[PDB]
Amino acid sequence: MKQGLQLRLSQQLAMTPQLQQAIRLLQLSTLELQQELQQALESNPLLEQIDTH
Amino acid sequence: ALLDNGRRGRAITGSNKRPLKSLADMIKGKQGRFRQNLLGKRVDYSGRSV
Repeated sequence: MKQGLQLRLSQQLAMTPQLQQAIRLLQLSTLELQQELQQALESNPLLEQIDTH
Repeated sequence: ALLDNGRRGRAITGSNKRPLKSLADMIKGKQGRFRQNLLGKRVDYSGRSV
């Protein structure tokens, strides 16, 4: 009956997707996966990788 | 550790329980540049035998 942009309180049935997260890790090869892991290690102080030094 | 390994504290070692070599290690010692490559060297046109 009308086409407008409004702010209102309604009761609606809502759908939403739930897939995309952590799926990018499957396609990556081992070398790119290690590079991404290094990038994650740099930003997160609580992540460490096993070393022999 | 990069500049001079083992001078301050405990030396950082590799997987073989052997301390790594730093720039100072290459500079000095009986295996450094001065005594191994500059005061003496291997040469061409030379041989040896009994």
